[PDB]
Amino acid sequence: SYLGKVYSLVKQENFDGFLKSAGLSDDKIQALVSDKPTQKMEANGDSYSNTSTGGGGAKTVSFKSGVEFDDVIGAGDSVKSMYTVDGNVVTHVVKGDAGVATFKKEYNGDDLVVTITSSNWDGVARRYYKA
Ligand SMILES: CCCCCCCCCCCCCCCC(=O)O
Repeated sequence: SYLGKVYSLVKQENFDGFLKSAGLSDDKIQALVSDKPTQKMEANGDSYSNTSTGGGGAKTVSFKSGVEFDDVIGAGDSVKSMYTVDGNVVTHVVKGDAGVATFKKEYNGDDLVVTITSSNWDGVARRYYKA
């Protein structure tokens, strides 16, 4: 049901904490926390496409479930990303110089909840989006 819908950020918790654990610069942290991103996912048979707007601009990237690839996320951070698509749960594992982070995306109707964990901190961050 989530395919083709645009989800917009409505609220977030502990996101600043998570970014600190990532060792990002203060200006990047400020820009990310102030962003009001949107995201739309599409299925293309063999691959999926994710279109995002906000900080770091507008982009559409394609990927296959289970395959790692070189990527750039956030405000220009270089990482190795790997997404696993399993029904209504999309898990994005990212490996960067700072460590590893997991972004668990759960879709339920018009709501999308993203739970984020990091290898450098014990807190849990949440991003709530609505279509
Ligand atoms: C320990 C982290 C290593 C990788 C570095 C990650 C840098 C963080 C910037 C990522 C923001 C991505 C937005 C979260 C995803 C979502 O909201 O759906």
